[PDB]
Amino acid sequence: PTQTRLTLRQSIELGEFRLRDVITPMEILKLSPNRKYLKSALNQSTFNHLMGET
Amino acid sequence: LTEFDFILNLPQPPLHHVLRPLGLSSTSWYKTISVLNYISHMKISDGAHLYLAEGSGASMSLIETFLPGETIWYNSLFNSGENPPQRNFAPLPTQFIESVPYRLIQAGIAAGNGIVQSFYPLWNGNSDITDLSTKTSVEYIIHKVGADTCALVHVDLEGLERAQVHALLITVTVLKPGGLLILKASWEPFNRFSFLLTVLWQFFSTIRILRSSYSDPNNHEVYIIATLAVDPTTSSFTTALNRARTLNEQGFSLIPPELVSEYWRKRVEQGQIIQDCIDKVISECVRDQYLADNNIILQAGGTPSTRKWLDLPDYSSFNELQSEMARLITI
Repeated sequence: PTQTRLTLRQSIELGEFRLRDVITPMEILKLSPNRKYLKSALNQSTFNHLMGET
Repeated sequence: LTEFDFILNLPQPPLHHVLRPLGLSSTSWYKTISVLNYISHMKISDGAHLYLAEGSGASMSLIETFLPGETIWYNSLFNSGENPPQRNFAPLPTQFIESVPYRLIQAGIAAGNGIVQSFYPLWNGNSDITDLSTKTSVEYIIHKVGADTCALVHVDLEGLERAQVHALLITVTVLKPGGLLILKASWEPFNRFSFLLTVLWQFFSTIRILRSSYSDPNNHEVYIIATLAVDPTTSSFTTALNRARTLNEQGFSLIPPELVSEYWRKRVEQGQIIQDCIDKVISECVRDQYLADNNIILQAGGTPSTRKWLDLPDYSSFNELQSEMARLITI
């Protein structure tokens, strides 16, 4: 969609590729099969930590 | 078709590369397309062609397909030190080798002129020989191509430096009378531009300045289109250089102010138009834009290289795309 296309262009212009623009952690959890990974509060917290700008 | 290029007869993101949707590695043929629109009328096919610092040889390929020469002397900076272990690779333009001219050379078919192109790289084994700033490189290049043997010389040395003046007097020595030089100048250091224009004007006639419609809209790039003056009574190159220093440090630049104003007036509008074109191409993502330019590339032997670098599938839905990384990241 043109909105995420625009925000990806903006992100690339400064010279970085932020992962959150293409797909969000809630989308990752929703669109992926349920597994033991990404099931515990600590596991979800560290997934979001590794999922953001880091 | 991009016909926003203009001729003057005398720290930013590389967004402009989106308008270059064809070609493995370098794509300077896009900057060459605007040059062809003015050099195709005249005759440069006869005589040899010389390409200084051509690198990937993309411009060389696309010039060769439509403007074919008998002998072609590739030249770019390369040392054997960076070869992969147990390999003895010569400097070979990886874009020119897969192009139409070399593919037709290797299998023996004649070119458009009926004479099979003879492609000899200027390489005997010395790294200083590929570096034009050394005097040995100048002497060897002049030796092999032979003085008064070629008609077109394509110098694309990026931005006077020793290598530029060395490339200049390589051409002056080797061009046939009436031959053509295309030079990759740069307008932003205007003092260097005035120096270059004066020294070239001493021994070239019909000096034309052309800004490529496909060049970057921020680099003030100019492709000099000049012809070697017939019957050149110039004493030598050093006199031209020294005298150019005088004019540069004693009087106004040879470029008229009206031409500078014209260049700036056309440059601002060309940059704005090209920026809008790039912005529209990125946003709308219309599949078919400027088909003639890419058709020229296809005739030259260029192919879309995204097929091999991007082997990923083409999902028909955005939900499936997101789902694909939902699997990838979680796995």
